[PDB]
Amino acid sequence: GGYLVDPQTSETIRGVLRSTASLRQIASVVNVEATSFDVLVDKTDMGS
Amino acid sequence: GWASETAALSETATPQIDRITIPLHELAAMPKASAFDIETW
Repeated sequence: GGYLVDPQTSETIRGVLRSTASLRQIASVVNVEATSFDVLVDKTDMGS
Repeated sequence: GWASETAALSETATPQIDRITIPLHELAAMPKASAFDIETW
């Protein structure tokens, strides 16, 4: 009879939950296909 | 003042005025210019 009984598996393979906070929520993302991205800053300012 | 019943009552005081001048200077900047629209920016 031991062969006649079969355990029932779960419905979905479940995994360990890991946090999704990624700094992508506060940083600025851009949609840029180009092999890179450039930004242009003013490390100093003019004078008056 | 508080005047008396029988007194002079002459020429109490008057504020001395003062005029403060605001020279209205100017603040000048001259950068040279050599997508960016740096002109408007």
